[PDB]
Amino acid sequence: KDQTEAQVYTEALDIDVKNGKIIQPVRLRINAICPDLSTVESIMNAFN
Amino acid sequence: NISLTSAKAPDRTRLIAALDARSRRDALDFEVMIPAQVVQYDRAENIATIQPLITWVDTEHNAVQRHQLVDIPVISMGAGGFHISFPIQQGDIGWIYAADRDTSQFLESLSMSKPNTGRIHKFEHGLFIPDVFRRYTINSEDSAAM
Amino acid sequence: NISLTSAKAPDRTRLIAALDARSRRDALDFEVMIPAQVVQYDRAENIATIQPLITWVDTEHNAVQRHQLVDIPVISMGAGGFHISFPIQQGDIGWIYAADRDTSQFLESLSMSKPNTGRIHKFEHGLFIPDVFRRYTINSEDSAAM
Amino acid sequence: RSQTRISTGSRVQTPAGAIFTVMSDVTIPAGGVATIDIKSQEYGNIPLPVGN
Amino acid sequence: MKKRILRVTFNMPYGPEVIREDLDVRVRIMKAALRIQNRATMEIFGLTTQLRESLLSQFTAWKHRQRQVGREDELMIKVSVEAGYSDQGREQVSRVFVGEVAIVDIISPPPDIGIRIQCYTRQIDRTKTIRNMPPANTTFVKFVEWGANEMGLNFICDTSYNDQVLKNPGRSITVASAILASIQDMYMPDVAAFVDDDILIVKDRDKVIRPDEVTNVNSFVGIPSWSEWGVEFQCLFEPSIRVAGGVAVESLMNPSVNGNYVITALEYDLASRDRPFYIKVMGSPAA
Amino acid sequence: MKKRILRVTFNMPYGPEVIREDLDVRVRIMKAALRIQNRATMEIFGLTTQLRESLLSQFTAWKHRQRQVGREDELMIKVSVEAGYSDQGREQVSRVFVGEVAIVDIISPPPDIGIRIQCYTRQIDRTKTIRNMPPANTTFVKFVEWGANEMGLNFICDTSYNDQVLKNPGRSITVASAILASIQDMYMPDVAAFVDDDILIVKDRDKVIRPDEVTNVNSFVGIPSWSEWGVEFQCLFEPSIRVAGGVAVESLMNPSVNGNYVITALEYDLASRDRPFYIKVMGSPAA
Amino acid sequence: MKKRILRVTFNMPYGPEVIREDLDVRVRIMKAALRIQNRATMEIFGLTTQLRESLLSQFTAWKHRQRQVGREDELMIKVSVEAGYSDQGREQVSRVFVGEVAIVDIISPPPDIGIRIQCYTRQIDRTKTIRNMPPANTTFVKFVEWGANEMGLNFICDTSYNDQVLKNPGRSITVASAILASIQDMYMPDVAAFVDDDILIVKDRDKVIRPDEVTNVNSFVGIPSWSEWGVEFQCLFEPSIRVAGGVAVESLMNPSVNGNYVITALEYDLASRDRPFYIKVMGSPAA
Amino acid sequence: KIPLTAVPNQAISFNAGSSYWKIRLYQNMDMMNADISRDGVIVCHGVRCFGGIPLLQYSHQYRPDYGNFVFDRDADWTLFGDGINLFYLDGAEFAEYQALAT
Amino acid sequence: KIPLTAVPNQAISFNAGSSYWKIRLYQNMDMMNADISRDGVIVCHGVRCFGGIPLLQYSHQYRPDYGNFVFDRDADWTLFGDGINLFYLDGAEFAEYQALAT
Amino acid sequence: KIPLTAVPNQAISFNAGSSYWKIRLYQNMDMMNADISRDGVIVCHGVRCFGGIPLLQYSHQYRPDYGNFVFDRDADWTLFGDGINLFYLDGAEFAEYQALAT
Repeated sequence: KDQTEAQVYTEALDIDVKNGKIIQPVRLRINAICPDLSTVESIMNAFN
Repeated sequence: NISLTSAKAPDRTRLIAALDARSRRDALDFEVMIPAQVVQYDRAENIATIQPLITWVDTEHNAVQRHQLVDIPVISMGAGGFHISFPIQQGDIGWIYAADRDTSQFLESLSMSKPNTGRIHKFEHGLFIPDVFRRYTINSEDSAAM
Repeated sequence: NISLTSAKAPDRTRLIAALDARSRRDALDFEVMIPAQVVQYDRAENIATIQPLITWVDTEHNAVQRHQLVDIPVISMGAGGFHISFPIQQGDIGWIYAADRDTSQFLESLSMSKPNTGRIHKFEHGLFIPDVFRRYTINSEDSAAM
Repeated sequence: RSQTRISTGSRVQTPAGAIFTVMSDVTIPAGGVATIDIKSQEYGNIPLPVGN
Repeated sequence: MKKRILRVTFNMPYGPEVIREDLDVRVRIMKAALRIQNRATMEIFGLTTQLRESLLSQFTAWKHRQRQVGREDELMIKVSVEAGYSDQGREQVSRVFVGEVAIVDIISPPPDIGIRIQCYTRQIDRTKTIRNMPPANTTFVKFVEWGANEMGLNFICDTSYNDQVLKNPGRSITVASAILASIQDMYMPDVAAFVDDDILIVKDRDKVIRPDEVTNVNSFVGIPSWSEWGVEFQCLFEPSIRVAGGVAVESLMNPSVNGNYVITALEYDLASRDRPFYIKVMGSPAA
Repeated sequence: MKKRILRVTFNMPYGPEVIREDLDVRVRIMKAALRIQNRATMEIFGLTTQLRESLLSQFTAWKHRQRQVGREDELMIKVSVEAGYSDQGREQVSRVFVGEVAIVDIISPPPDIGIRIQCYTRQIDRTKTIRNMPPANTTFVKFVEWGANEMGLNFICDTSYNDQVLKNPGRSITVASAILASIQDMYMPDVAAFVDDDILIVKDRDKVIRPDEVTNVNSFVGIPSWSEWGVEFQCLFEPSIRVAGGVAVESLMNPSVNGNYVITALEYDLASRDRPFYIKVMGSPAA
Repeated sequence: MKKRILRVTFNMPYGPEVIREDLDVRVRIMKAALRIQNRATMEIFGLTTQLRESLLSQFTAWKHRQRQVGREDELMIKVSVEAGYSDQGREQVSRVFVGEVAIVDIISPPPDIGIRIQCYTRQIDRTKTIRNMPPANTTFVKFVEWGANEMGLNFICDTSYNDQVLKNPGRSITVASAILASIQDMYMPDVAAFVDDDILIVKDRDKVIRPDEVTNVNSFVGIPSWSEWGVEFQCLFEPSIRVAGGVAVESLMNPSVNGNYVITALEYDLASRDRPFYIKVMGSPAA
Repeated sequence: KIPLTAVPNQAISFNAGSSYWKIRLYQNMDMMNADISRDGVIVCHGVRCFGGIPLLQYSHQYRPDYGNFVFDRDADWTLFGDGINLFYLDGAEFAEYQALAT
Repeated sequence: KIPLTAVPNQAISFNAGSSYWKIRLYQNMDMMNADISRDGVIVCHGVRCFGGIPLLQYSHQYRPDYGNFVFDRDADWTLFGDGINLFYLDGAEFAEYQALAT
Repeated sequence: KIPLTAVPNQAISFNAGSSYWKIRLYQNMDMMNADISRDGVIVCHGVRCFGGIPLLQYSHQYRPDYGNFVFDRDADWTLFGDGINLFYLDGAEFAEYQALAT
């Protein structure tokens, strides 16, 4: 609107900005060396 | 090979084929005029039960009879207090027409009135015209006289 | 909640619902046959002003009166130079039919003629048939005779 | 003669009858047929000796 | 992490055949308050030779054994759809559609052969005829009751037009399908007549059929907005949403549209291996 | 570097609310010489909560304040669209459409909420009725004049059929919208009747309404080509192009199609932040 | 390595003008056993100014030469399409469509100007009228013969309804095109009447016109599958496939669908510089 | 009650009591003020804001059969939605309110 | 004849002789067995299969005017499609068949 | 005035004077030649082109009420569009010009 009282306009431009920032999921990456076997099949079983 | 419906294989190929199918279906349900017969009649109110005389064809080429219509008015020509009537009884034939809208509220009072319902162009509320067709003998003398 | 129009919320969702709406609208404007009444009539040329006796219903269920039709011909049965006429006057009732095309040029000369305009299936150029319905007394002696 | 009586044919007695017909019937050449009655309400009411 | 359940059931002559969620199945369902019957398009992938032969050959659309001992199942088969969620082995499945197969196709070529199917609700009536004469002079409710008995469906009717006498209501009905069109025609548009699942429902436009089963909705995937008829939004698969039922709406971005609405039309987009698992709702103000 | 100008106005009860070109606005307009009323679809992005409340709640499509003191604006609001260029602070704006909102939607979800709107020209007549009896026996031009007075439009008529007597021309018109269908029906296809902006125009097919305002066209974005009815081409936004006006065509690729043409149909694809800012024209030979 | 052949011929007043396969030409053809006439949409690229001037100006759709000496070619030009393969200079070309141009367009802008064209079979009849009185009281076959003579087409009729008397069969036919609708209307759906190329064919649904020309098909690009009316598959350009002809099907992936089928509808997708060069077939069980 | 918000100048419309109203609230120096519209026709201009004193004063306005509006306490736009409300009473309720008031 | 396959338990449906049949073949210990249906209404259960003798024994079953089924040799589901077949004979052919049988 | 171009052999079609014409122009040895056809029916073959004298010579050809064509100067296909033109005169002014000829 841009002609109202200062604090009224400060109340606006909030809430509206909340409509326009929505958080997407989190991505996590790792790198590792697996020494034994049972860990490998456990991971694959969890994967399936 | 009875096909369960009046559907054709080339339909659903294009839009125009479907459009023609729906056009034919919408036209068929539109009712105007067919011959009919009298089942019951009372001379005192000009209302007669009517049974149409043309059946319905099926995918097996069978014949399905139509439905009787009750309280159908009979036309009695006349105006200015001078009319003509024929002593109709059971089994007489003729023609039946279909009114545009619902006429029951009009038939109660014979004055201006709303349509009762939204049903249009059906034989439920029509008008019966008596006829004899070719069943008569004409004498040789009045071959050219009314 | 008067909705400003005869529209449904479920419409606009699919093509078939829209097609059914347009089909209903196209059928509703097809005029065939409804009861009417006589406003003016001159016995010398068989033309009568006609006012239909069934109104229009709106979204508030109000009644909107129809429009008077002028110079509508009256049917006088007869052929081979022998006809029947009833002395119609103001306030007589009956039925009115609707011609397929424009017949003003035909009524102007009663011979083969070109159609005037492109208007089709409207009560503007029709045909009136008198009737009396159930308004008569029948004597007990002739309960089986013309 | 040859009338097709229908269901729910409502017959009203003078003391608030409001009575349906229970099952359909068709009129016979005699001119008299039998039909059944059920009350539109769930209280105790009685029918008059004559048709109303 | 809850898993989704999508089961499609087929009634072969020998018994039922169930396609589970483990395969690739996509389904779109459209329901509304109209005389036009509901529709469902089905995408099925990975059918083997045995199952293809078992199922696709019964969608014949011709007539066999013209003598027709009985009816219904001796013409077209019936398909039922139920979708839900499973959590910790605990299920919340619910049926969403019942119909009969109408149209067959083939969509994808090898290596993966996929087919498309069209189903409609109460399509068995387009072949069955009428053998019980309709009443001549009667009220609206008795006409509705006769229609319900003729089709063979449990019915509920609740209208302000229950005490109006009609003359010759259905004396020009050829088969059993035009009964619904007759019922809807008389008091359009205030009176809405539709067939949902296997129940005939006739009612006023703005009346909730079950006043005490209002579902409070407060989590929308699709932001609610005005739609010049009421409100319209979208959510995940909520089994509580039905047609003609009510909803209580509480929003965050759009709190000016909170209120009670009556459900008019629905759409379902359920997939077992794709993103869409949704429900779209259009509403009208409650009266 | 000239900039484009695009404003959309709404005649709300408190006053006008103008959406400037600074936001994301897309508009498609279709105009033709027919009885079917013109259409305009708008894409509007970035409306805030206050303005969403102000605008989206007034496209109700229900009826209220039943006493109905007056008509026109007390049913549905009016929208006016004007587009043009601006160079060095000098404007060359022009109006292209007037109509009323009919259909509302929501297109894009957060974080950018956008809506779609359908507007039609002279949609106020689909509710207003006829209260002045049509002439019974008269000529064409007087029927046109009565229709213009009834709808409330300035009219122009120039046909070879101005001295033809009609009997019972309009005795079967329910609302004020079928007057145009009546006018077009009598003398198809030579006589073309259409409503443009606020003017009713009835004319013969191949007559230019303003013979002295022929717009010479020599710069083409869409290469002109034979169109099986005349010619058809495309250009940037030219404020001078109208419906039923004339065009003088000179080409470089296709010099064989130079001549005078009368405009039959039009197109508009105007955007404030996208590539399309165009006009598509189809013409007929000028008699 | 066989090469594909695609020629399009135009019968211009001075003579034929054949667009060879060396250019960019795309054509889609749809044929069926119905009264609705066949269609062909054509894409032509690279036409120069000379050929654009020569061809595009003759699809006028207005009328010249009001004296009208003769008929047919003095209204609209005719197009004939032939497609096939070529190996070692040895050809196997075959004709697939005959029709007249109806609609023109411009599709692609410079630098490559391409046009789109719509053609219909026996569209010349939509202008020609009837000058020979239809038979009053006659059988079916004589009505078909009169219609064939009136249109000007060689006809073949083979129906079980060949000895049925009709009363006033064609007393309400205004032009030469409604003859086919008349012929199809009487005995739907068993009797199918359609016009293919230059032959009028009336027959029962499940009868093969040429019993001894059954084309055995055993190589399908599109895997055969049941499709609610019979079978439906796809192949490369096989000149032997026609409408109403029979096919013998042997499959490998779907060996349960082997049998004899009668062809109902066809589709052609032929291009000279694109992937599609195909034929789609739908069939019904042979009787 | 009527939905309000904390803004020194606003104008909400609604369909209540079988009629269509449009109300306007704005701060004027010391007290509030109000503008009331019905059926698109203006009714009053600048009627003040008092707790318990009904907004519509005169019989040609408040009803043959319509309703009326009243503030529970002297309203200020800072407290709207928190303790300060606007209520609508249909014809019978308003009539009995007036009867009991004196 | 009838299309068959080498599976120990199956069912095939077909429309032959102006009639709708559904047949079931399954191995039961030593010999085969058959289930025959019509109209969707069961006809017989567990018809033992032998080579050269018809499957339908009773007069009210095989025909007023219908047909009947005969296996040329004793059934063995390993050999179907190779040397062992099932044939269908319409009413006249079955009548002359039974005439030739004795 | 008919549009032409610089090609040694061409054919232009047009609809002028309520009639449909097709004209052909081609170089033959030294002079030009023309082929004129109307309504799809050929009129004449090989009329030599000269400056000032009409192309259609004979009364049954040029008009009861049709028009005729004249070249202002002798034809030369390298000059069309620059200094050499072909004009069409409808019946009234053509007959006036024949009157002016003598």
